[PDB]
Amino acid sequence: SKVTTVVATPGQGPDRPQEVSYTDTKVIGNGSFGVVYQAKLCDSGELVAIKKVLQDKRFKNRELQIMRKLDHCNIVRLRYFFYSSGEVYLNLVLDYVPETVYRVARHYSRAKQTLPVIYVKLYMYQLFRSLAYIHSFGICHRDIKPQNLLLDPDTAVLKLCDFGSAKQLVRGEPNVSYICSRYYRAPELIFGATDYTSSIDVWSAGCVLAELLLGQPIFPGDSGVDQLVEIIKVLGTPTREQIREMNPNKFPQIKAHPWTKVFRPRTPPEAIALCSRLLEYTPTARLTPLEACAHSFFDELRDPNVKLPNGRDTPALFNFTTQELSSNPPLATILIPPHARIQA
Ligand SMILES: Cc1cc(C2=NC(=O)N=C(c3ccccc3)C2)ccc1O
Repeated sequence: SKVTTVVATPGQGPDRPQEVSYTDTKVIGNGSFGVVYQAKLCDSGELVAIKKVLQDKRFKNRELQIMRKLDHCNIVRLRYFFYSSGEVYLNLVLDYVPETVYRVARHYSRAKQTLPVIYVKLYMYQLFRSLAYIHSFGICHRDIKPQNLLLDPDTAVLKLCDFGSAKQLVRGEPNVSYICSRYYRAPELIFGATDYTSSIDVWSAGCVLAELLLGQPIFPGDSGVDQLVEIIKVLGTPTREQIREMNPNKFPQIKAHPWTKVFRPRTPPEAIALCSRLLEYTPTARLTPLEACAHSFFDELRDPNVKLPNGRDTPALFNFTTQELSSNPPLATILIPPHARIQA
């Protein structure tokens, strides 16, 4: 059948051009940005995703610059990239990953069931690890939502993706406030703040968690006004102090709504506590990605005996690097459990 052979630049290694052949090119996503194809590498027979985007010669592609410097087991890896036509197109060859949290959470949803807590723990933890990692380089995803969380059903491994909105956030510089999707935007973004920090990613992550527990989005609405009301129903009315810290220079005064009332009965208290600590009005009061990994809701993953429902072992969860722990090294004493310290 058809066989394409291109010369590509490795994702991270030194610029030693590679010859890459692949066939079976079917489409797997469309969007303002461009297209994403699934393809099968001729040699190894491995599947890959190729993300074709328009290359605006005027500048260097920011998605590319950010992806080239990332290397983490919970982030889709960029293998090689190459330019071409279809009038200049940039093509990113990334690892192929079967499902997405969006799809998975949906199969349980239109079946009146919820994703087994053990999976919520595994997936949420890996998301937080990936955030702790990119945040250490000063990079903010800015579009954390279920659809950008890829999953391998079998291994229970999660990989963050879509860095098309990602950006190095330098304190003092302003950034557009129209990033991030409907249900997952942090309050300060809705209020149009221009000086937001990486915490917006934590708020998004919090919405993902809450969603996996509830079986539906926690803060829906077709408009900002509607989303704010849903937020206020749960967190209550923001004191002026908080409205201030969200920055932007007047709503149905409602009070504290105990989060246990929010989740199904039987929801673990720890899950509820972790939410309350992520979904906070004041951006600086939210846990950091690393602090979240060390939260008690994840203690079960730190148990020597824990196994996946299908009997296999849990993925690599403690191979932390100094880079990852840099936001707060002392945490390592919790993030890396004893049995992970046994030498032999
Ligand atoms: C299956 C798979 C998908 C992706 C996507 N990356 C992206 O930036 N954007 C994606 C997208 C898909 C549909 C519509 C819009 C964006 C998909 C990366 C690696 C993979 O292994």
